[PDB]
Amino acid sequence: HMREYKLVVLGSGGVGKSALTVQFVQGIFVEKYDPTIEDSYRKQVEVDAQQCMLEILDTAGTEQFTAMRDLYMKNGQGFALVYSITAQSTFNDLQDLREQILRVKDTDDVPMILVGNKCDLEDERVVGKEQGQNLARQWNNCAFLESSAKSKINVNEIFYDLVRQINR
Amino acid sequence: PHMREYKLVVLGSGGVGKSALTVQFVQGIFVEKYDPTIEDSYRKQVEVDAQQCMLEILDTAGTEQFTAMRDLYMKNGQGFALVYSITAQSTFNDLQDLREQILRVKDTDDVPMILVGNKCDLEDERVVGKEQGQNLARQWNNCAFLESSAKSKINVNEIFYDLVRQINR
Amino acid sequence: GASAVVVRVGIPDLQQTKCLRLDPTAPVWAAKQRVLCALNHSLQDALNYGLFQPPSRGRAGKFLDEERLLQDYPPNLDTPLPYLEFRYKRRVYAQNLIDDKQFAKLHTKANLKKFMDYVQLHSTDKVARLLDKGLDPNFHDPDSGECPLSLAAQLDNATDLLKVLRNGGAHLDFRTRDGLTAVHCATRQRNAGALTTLLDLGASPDYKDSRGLTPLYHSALGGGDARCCELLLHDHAQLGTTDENGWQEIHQACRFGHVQHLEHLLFYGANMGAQNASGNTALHICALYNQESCARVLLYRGANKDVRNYNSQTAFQVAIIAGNFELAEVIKTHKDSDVVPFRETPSYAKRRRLAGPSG
Ligand SMILES: Nc1nc2c(ncn2[C@@H]2O[C@H](COP(=O)(O)OP(=O)(O)NP(=O)(O)O)[C@@H](O)[C@H]2O)c(=O)[nH]1
Ligand SMILES: Nc1nc2c(ncn2[C@@H]2O[C@H](COP(=O)(O)OP(=O)(O)NP(=O)(O)O)[C@@H](O)[C@H]2O)c(=O)[nH]1
Repeated sequence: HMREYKLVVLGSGGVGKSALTVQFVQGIFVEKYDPTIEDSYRKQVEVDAQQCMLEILDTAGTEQFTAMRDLYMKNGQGFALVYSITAQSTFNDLQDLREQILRVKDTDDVPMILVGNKCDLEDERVVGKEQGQNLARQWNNCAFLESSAKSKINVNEIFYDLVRQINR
Repeated sequence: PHMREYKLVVLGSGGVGKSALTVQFVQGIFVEKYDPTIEDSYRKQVEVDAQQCMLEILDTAGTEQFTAMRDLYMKNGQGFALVYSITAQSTFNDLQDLREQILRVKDTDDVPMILVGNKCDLEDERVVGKEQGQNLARQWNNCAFLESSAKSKINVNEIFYDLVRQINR
Repeated sequence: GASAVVVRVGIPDLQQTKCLRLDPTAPVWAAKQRVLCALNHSLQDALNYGLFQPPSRGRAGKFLDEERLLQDYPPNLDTPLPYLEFRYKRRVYAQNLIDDKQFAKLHTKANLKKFMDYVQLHSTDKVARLLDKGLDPNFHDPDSGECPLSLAAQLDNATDLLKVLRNGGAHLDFRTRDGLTAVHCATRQRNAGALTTLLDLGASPDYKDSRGLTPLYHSALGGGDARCCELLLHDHAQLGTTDENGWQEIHQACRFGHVQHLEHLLFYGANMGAQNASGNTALHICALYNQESCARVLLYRGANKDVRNYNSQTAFQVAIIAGNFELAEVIKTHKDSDVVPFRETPSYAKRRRLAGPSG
């Protein structure tokens, strides 16, 4: 008998939600950009020496569907909120997502991680690490990571951390 | 008793009635409308020599042929039906090259095979004699020969039944 | 299609494989039409069949949405030719599966009827429980012909129920026996709340019925309260859908004098000069059926009254032959000074990105 973990990846379009999830599950990074309608990935991993079944929901950054978005939020045990270090707009959007998750869940505490993706592209960087950490502190000292799907930096840690938080 | 799988292939030049033959056999429907075939797969259970057989029928393309598909289907195919139109001389002429290609890929002189003269209902339009088909069939190591009409349901079942008998032998 | 690619489509239910040319740039509905035409009508409840993306390398199985473009779902490169499946639109369950017999019980005629009665009587919490157990909400009541989602769309303040059914694995595009979707059914009942929730839950407003008619087209036929018509147009609903005789939305609105519907349609881009098989424009239909109020709206918004159909009749001349002498006076009397272009640009929701590229 294996414990099931329902994880959701939310963010604005182009942040790298699909690339992060696909790197974790399939160990492939795709340069090509195909917008995501909806996708579900299932992968078995060992976290704290225990076999875990991860169900990962890859959402659409570009579409908004409030009834569906609330249904993702109601079902999800843990949430990864992804922003691009290169794109300021994506960082700005996350504040509203936070409050929406807490409203639907109807509790101040929900397993969550703040993810700064595209950390490999330092030259294009428009968002400081301190900005992410400062925001994370505002969110009841929420977990924070900088990650690159392309360079395989902190991809595994994102999903491992969510499982740890759900277990506690 | 144990149901044996039979992998059958229908090849011919465009418009001979490969699709109509196969669809008449499997669905008992004759389609007037002509849609060229890329590649179509039918599975049907039938009783041949008091045994239940699983037929996998591949319906091939006469026109807009794909090489990789053709190379695959000849290697995998257990039995082959070469279809020509009695009305169209060109389709009859083309079959000789198909037969030699099957023998080359199979790397044996003996492969379960039948020569089919389709559209036998259209006697008025006939341009190919029955004797011409039989004469060709004799040339092909006394290969099986049939005249068939998908429209009139003549000799449709016999084509596939004959292929199963040959594979059994 | 010009940019079409070859796709191997297997119908498990018929045990058939069909390699077909499908247009990636065209919508999924286009591709589905090609599969059904190739099938020689071999399927029962064919409209509730849909193309299906097989599961691969962790990635879950899902159905192609009919109103999305084929190229929005990239193909797998594992097969030499890209492989899609045509399947009946049953609930997609998770990898983890419930007892085989426990299902057969849940899906008995009697149990299904009981479940539909819960939806009919708006017992949300009991409906949720049976869905959690694993009942597949994508079925028809035999006498009624309605799926649960179509029934839910009829009920007032059904948002609670609609959300629960969609979470329970009901398909938004699941059609009733007659070929209408929940979106069609919400619009017919003029249920603004139900329609808004379906659109909110990922539904497209452009779902086609048996005859290819859209919910917007159904609203123009039905008239009455015009709120649903506006909500569909607000959702970037498609315009210029035509029946077998070539009638567009304004053509049907003009015939039954649905003046609120005509106004919404005109405002959101409706081609006033569009003509049916006869060559009649909306103003022609307005003259034929003596709809003076609808006629005024067209004339007011810049409709050309000199347009002549294939019998060489103007709207004025159609009115005369029909006997509507007062209506012909209105059309002849009307002058270009009376025309008022639309004040402002229409407003759209941001619910989904528009099919096709943006530079
Ligand atoms: N260098 C680099 N490129 C990345 C990274 N993550 C994503 N990309 C690139 O950015 C683009 C967007 O990736 P994608 O995963 O599709 O983002 P998304 O969140 O799935 N967007 P959507 O909401 O439409 O699904 C792709 O072209 C991809 O190559 C990353 O960490 N580093
Ligand atoms: N009268 C009559 N017409 C037939 C008969 N067999 C086929 N046809 C007609 O011939 C045309 C071609 O049929 P079809 O079976 O598609 O030919 P094909 O061998 O499939 N050609 P392709 O290689 O492109 O798939 C159709 O219009 C069909 O109705 C037959 O026995 N009688």
